[PDB]
Amino acid sequence: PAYRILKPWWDVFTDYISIVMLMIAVFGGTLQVTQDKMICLPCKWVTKDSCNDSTGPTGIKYDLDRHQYNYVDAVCYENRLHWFAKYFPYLVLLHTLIFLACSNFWFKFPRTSSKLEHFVSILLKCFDSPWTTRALSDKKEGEQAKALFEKVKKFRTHVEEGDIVYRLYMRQTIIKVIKFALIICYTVYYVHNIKFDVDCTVDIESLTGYRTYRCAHPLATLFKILASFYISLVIFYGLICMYTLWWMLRRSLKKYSFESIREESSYSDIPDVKNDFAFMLHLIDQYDPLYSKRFAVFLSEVSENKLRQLNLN
Amino acid sequence: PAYRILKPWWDVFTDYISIVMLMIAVFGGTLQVTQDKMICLPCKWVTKDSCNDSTGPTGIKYDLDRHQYNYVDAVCYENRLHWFAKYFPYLVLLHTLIFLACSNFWFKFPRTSSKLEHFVSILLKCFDSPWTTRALSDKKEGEQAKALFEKVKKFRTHVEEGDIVYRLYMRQTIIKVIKFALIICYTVYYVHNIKFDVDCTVDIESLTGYRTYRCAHPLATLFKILASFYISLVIFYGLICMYTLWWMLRRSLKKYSFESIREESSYSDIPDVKNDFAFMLHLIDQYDPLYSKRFAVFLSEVSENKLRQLNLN
Amino acid sequence: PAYRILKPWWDVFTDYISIVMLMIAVFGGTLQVTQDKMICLPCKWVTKDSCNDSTGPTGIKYDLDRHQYNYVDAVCYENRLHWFAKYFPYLVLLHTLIFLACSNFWFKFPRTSSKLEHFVSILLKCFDSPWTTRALSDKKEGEQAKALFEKVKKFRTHVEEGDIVYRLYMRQTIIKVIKFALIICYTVYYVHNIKFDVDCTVDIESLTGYRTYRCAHPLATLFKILASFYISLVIFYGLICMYTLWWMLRRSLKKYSFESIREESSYSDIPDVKNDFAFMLHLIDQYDPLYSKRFAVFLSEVSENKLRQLNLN
Amino acid sequence: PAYRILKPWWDVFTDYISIVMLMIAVFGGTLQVTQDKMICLPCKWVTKDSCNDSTGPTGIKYDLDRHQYNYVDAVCYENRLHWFAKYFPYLVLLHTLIFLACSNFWFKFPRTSSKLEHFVSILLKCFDSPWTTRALSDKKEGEQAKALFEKVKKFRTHVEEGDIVYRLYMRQTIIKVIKFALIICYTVYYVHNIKFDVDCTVDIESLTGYRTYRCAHPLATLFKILASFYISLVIFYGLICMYTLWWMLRRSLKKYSFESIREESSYSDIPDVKNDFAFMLHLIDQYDPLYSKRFAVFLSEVSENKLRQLNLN
Amino acid sequence: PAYRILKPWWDVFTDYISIVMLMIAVFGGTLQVTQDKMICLPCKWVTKDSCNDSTGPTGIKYDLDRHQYNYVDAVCYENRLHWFAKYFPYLVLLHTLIFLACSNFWFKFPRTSSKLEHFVSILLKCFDSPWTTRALSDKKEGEQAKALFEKVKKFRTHVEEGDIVYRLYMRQTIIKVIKFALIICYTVYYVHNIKFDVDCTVDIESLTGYRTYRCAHPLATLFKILASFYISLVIFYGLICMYTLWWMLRRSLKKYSFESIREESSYSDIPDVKNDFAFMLHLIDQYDPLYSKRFAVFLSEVSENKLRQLNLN
Amino acid sequence: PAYRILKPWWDVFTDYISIVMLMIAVFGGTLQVTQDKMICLPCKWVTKDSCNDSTGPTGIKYDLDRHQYNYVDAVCYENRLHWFAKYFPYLVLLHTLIFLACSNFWFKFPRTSSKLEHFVSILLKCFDSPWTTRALSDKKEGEQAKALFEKVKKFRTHVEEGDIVYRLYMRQTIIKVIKFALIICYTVYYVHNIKFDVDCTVDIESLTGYRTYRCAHPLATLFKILASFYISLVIFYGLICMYTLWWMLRRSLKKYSFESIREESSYSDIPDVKNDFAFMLHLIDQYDPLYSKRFAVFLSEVSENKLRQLNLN
Ligand SMILES: CCCC[C@@]1(C2CCCC2)Cc2cc(OCCCCCCC(=O)O)c(Cl)c(Cl)c2C1=O
Repeated sequence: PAYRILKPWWDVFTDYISIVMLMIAVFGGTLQVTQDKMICLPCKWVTKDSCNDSTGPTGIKYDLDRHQYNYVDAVCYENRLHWFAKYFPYLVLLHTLIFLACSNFWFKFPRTSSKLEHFVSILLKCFDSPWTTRALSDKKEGEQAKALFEKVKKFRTHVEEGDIVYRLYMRQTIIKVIKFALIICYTVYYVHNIKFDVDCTVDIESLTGYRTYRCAHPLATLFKILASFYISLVIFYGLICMYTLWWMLRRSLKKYSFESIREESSYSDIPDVKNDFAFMLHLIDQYDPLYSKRFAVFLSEVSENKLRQLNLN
Repeated sequence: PAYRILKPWWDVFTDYISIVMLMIAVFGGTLQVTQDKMICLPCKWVTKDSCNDSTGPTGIKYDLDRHQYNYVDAVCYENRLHWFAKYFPYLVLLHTLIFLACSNFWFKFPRTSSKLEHFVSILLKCFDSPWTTRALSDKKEGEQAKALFEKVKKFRTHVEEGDIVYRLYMRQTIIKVIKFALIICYTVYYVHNIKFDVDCTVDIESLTGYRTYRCAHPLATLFKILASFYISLVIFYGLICMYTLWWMLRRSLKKYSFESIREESSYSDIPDVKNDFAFMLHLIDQYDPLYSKRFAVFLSEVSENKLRQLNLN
Repeated sequence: PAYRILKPWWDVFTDYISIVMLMIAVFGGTLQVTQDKMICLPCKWVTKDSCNDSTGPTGIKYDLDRHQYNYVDAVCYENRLHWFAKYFPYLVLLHTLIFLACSNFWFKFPRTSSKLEHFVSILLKCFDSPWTTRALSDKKEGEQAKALFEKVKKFRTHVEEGDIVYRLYMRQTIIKVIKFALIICYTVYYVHNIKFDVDCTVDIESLTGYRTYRCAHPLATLFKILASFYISLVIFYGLICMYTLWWMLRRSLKKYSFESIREESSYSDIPDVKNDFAFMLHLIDQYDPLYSKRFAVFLSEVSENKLRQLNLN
Repeated sequence: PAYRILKPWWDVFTDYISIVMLMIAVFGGTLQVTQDKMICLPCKWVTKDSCNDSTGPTGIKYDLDRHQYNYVDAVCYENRLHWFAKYFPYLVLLHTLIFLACSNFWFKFPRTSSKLEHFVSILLKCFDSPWTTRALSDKKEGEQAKALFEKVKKFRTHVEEGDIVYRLYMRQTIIKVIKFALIICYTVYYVHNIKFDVDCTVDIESLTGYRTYRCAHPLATLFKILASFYISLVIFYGLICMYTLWWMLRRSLKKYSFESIREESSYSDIPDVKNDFAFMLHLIDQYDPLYSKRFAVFLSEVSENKLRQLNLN
Repeated sequence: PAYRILKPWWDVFTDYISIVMLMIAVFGGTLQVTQDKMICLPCKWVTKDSCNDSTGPTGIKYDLDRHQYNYVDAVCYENRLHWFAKYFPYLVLLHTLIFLACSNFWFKFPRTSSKLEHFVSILLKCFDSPWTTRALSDKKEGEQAKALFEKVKKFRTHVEEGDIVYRLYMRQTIIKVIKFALIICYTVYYVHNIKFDVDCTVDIESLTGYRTYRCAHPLATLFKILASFYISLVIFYGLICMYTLWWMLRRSLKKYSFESIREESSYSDIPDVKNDFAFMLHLIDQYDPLYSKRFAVFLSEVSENKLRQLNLN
Repeated sequence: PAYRILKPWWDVFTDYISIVMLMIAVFGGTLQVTQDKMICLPCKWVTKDSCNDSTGPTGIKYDLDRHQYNYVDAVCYENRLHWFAKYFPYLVLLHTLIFLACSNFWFKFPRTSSKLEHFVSILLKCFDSPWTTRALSDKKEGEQAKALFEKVKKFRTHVEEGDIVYRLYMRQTIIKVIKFALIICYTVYYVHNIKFDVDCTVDIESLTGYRTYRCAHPLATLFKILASFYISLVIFYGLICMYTLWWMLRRSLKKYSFESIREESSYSDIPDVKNDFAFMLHLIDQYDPLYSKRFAVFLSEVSENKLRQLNLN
């Protein structure tokens, strides 16, 4: 629904890179389903499995009908063609689905989804209160504010015991970084293996007569373009993931230094949050600090004290 | 709607695995209806009903036009090819539909659908009531709270007599486990029977002249890849099903023990729910214990006393 | 809308069986319009207008180019092939459409659709009314309660004189049963006429030279698979329809015995319903008896009294 | 908008017949675009521009390569095939579009759309008022009641001068019947020009060498099936239209006799609507008579007097 | 939204005609992408750039394989085929997109979209206020009415100074008329230059061996049908546009004649709107005069004085 | 949502040009993947690696089968065909995606998205309140009037510090202008390369026997048409971007003088906005100046004082 408030800028660029990855994966997949044939001809003069390259010119007659051209095309396409040419779109579709599942497992797991839903509910109610204006700058509104005070205190006593959300959000980015590393380790190593002019030697003499054939796989340049684009796009994804991993392993997100807002607002009775709530408060501060600024007045003892004083008067 | 509360975490992994099942099923189906052909050539020298493997090289002339090549391709495609190589996408699509119907029959059945809707409505209303904050730690909401109290008192007697929800959720998982057992029983046995080389001896000499042929089914490798992926993914599905069946036969879900709320909430008078409401309370406890914690205040005669002296005074 | 209460489980299983029959119909139709060809070859030796079946092997030369292969393919495909092999997907799509029309004509015909929507509206309002709590356990709410009383009395005086809903729901299921009988009557008789090998004798000697041909129909096995699947699915559909017809002609749904509820609710002055209102009373009791549970108090004259002296006092 | 209440039952069957017409039109269209081929062979021996039909058998060699077979297929497909075979899907699609435009121009025209919207709004407000039950069987309800009375007296004077809706819905049905007459006049006359066997005598000897050819249009049987289905289905359409035309020129919908409501409601003072409002009230009665019955209270002068008495006391 | 108020009847027929123009455009486009080929044969005997046209008959042998028929087909398709046969669907797609852009630039331009949105909002608020029923024929209603009065006066002071909507609607309709003139000027001139048979002479003897050719373009009849249909449809479009241009240049739409409603409402104090607002009131009068009747009381000085008297008393 | 008010007219024309660009890009892409063919023929009598062009006419025989023709087509399609003839649709799709990203990045970045949405929300709320018209021409209305005064003061204190929105929306246009310069710089330089006639000398005699081939790219004319259309569309896009860049560097949008509204309304105690607030207020003044004028009252301290006087009274 309105879960955009728990997404930083590095989780949106990820969400669009993982969309264009799906785009190129589907495009390569449908193109490989559509054509992906390889045209093969036999060499007459051959030495050490290499073609010898030895009035008016006339055509060379091989004396083959079409159907055993199709057979040798299928055989040399299956056997002597490197597998990375054949199944590259089906690899990258799997990789981008694993990336999407790893990105959205944090939302879809219920043990943290409930906590996130309750958190966004109480922050929406805290943001849509009128009495924070008086707290920062009638009896029914005061008791309504007291009800918000009690439910915010209940949330604070509830969620500050666990570590599951922070642990899950650590374990998502660490395996994203590992997957990026593995992708870069094999894909650029095998990307040279696709090319156009390819030989084959498939040992079928009893069916055609020739021993060695020279083939021409014609989608190779386009597949090379798509693979290079995929390499650059995965590089960008990995730089984003490495940056956010460094940020989260350096900035010590477990506790929130809340004193800076309270010093200027002169509300000294608001302490630091212990764990698993200060992390989400950091993450919404990464959206904007105004939401965390409006949350001080719903956890300050002087603020409940003026609330009950106004209710008594 | 708001039925996502009733679905545990293992019912979401299942619901996404059963989606990618249908994805690979429709992919195999569209590939098979698009091409699924096979190219056959005859062997001139026959030994043991096989191919004997017996100045420049020249082609071998069979003296066959294209159309009887098409005929022998069709005959060797039907008579000498295993049925698992042809109808595997339709088979896995059928099994995917069986799993989906098994998972949603417990919802669309009306006798349990009515009880589930009633249960989720009273949990939403009890979760939205503000009297829980006063009970754990104006008057007109007191009498509507009394109305909710009477509604819960009616519902508790109304659903105590049943067992249908627990029976259906037992039966659905046990037949899902049986379906897993059969699927892994036959698929891994028959998966070896698809291969790129197939020899056919279809006994048509009056139409072509040759007796034995030698073919090349070009999609065998891709179908083997899809089948192995399907087997591993079914293995994940069945591991989840065996885990949830073990949990059901282990934790004794028929009755509920309620003292873990009452001991720390200081409400000495609370009952223990008997059956078919205890199971649903377990099902929402798997989501979170907070909903069961806020449901305790609507079940105590001392809370009835608090409301009665509250709205009298 | 919210007419889904009026559908029992036997009218939801039917609704998915219709969907899956439409799915197999459109799949067979798109496959048949895609290829559905038939490869044909002539036989060089003829006995009883059929193929006689009479150093190394060599091919047989027929001396026919491609175009007069295609001509004889078309001629043998039209003149000497059973019509059930060609128009089976169109036939089953037509049957699925007429089953859907027989399902939804009851809901789209206005002279009963108006009665159904009025009925479901007043049952929703009567079930959601707050006076049922005190009925089963102020003053202006009493005025809306007696407005509900008067509109229920108006509905009872109006719709009881009809018979059209019961008449239509007779005449829909009975013709569904007749159509099942017809489908099972012809389909299992004509299903054995599809096969892979077919011999056409078409008497075209001035265009090719040969007289009798032999043909292969590669789609025969898959069409037989789909046909057997459709036969089994129709048998299950007709079992559902015969069960609901047996129940409906057994229990004699014209009048309701309302005496069961007043035995425990101690409201002896609640009468029986004559006709064409007890029908949907049964039809909503099949959903759940709670809606008829919370409807007795809105038609009884002692409840009229209880509201009347409540407003008086 | 809310125009579903304005459509009688004879415009419900029409709206689905017009959908199945469009679906068979688009099926024929995709057929005729996708393949719609013709296969042609020459006759060596001719007798008055007709084929004379004159050890082992051998083929007949025509000495024609494939591309001048394609040429003679093109020329014999255009010059010697009837136009009803080629453009029948486009004809039926055009007629379906004209039927839809004819049946919805009555709604899309603004000069009557405004009147229909105002009419359905005031009947919704007449149906929503609780004062009707009080009139048939405390002061603010009288205020909105008298507002509704005054706006009904405004509407009745506003819409009584026109004659536009009745005239347009004359013209709609009468041109629908006329188009029925034309369709059945020409389609069953031209349906016999589609046939599997077609003979062309084009006399292009300078490019092939032969004079006459004997062709085979392969989709003729399926096109004949579709055409016969279309004829029967548009016959059903025309019988529906003729029935509603006869109904509308029999029942004399210009004026509304309205005695049947006042005789059972005891309201001796009510008038008869003159024109152009009587027809629409007949139409909503044809939906159901309840809305026409409930409209008597907002026009009777004694009802106005009772409302004025309740507003004064 | 509900912006159908601001579109007259001549701007809805225009919209539907634009939709069917785009439909035939995309149909012709996908047809021309899918096949659009042409079959060409050489003429063995030539006289003045034309074919000389000179036991049993035998075929003519050209000794040309299929691929150099494909070459001559491509060459004679590019050079000696008229371009209007080639790019007519793309031309008509461009024309219908230009027509849609011209029809919606008036709405999407914000400098007029603001005025249209404010005008339609004010007219709807004037329609929905219940004080109009009192005005044409207790203090909160008067305050709401006087707030509406002052905002109507401020809106009148606002929009009377500009003149941009009328001028943009001028510049819209006049370019629509000029574009129609251009389309009809060139399309009927070039429509005669598509035909089935066409003679090409491309001077390639070093590759094929012949000089001139005879060709056949199989889509010519369908393209001519679509072109004639488009010309008739564009004629209808231009008749509609010239009619509305004549009406709008004849009625002098800048200033309103508001006397004919004040003389029957007996509100003698009402001013005539000068420009750019009276044109909008003319446009709403083209929908219905009821909105003009209800808008009279929200500008009358005696209506303001009656409201002041009601507020004071 | 409500961001359409806050987008000038030069971001709607751009937003439609950048969907026409995507439409022609996807059309070119699907055409190129569908056909991707070019027909090549060998030249016998050659000079300087070019085709020298050195009873009745007869065809020229090359003694080549079809599969060698396919091979030489593939080779001359890869090597001697320019890359701009092949990857132009993918290039223009990439440029379209870059333009769309530069269009929507200023929305999707959260650090400015928060400011933009908060600004548009408070503008909508200030436009919604009726007290503005009273100020520019019941104490509870003053209470939320003072609440909106306070939160507008908080907004003015908050957003006026930074410059990020102005910096981003300047950077986006300057890089769009740079991208325009690059595209126009290279596309018109490379557009001359595509043509129907292309020669190739690929040095493969061991496989065919010939050395030079003359070819024909049958889609070069349509690709040239699409390229010229794209160049014109790019030119119009760049003119729009040059206009908005000149507008930015000419109006000096950093501060906003507020003199006109205070001069016409005699509210002399109004301030001048410093930065990052004047920019967005300019950008909605481009929509209409009335939204800026209705915000004048809420910044006015004499309006604050007169509200204080009304609250005192
Ligand atoms: C007039 C003399 C005929 C002799 C010929 C030789 C070929 C080897 C032995 C003789 C030439 C030829 C061309 C054909 O079309 C071109 C090759 C296949 C493309 C079909 C398109 C598709 O892929 O659908 C076909 Cl089909 C045949 Cl059968 C034959 C022959 O028979």
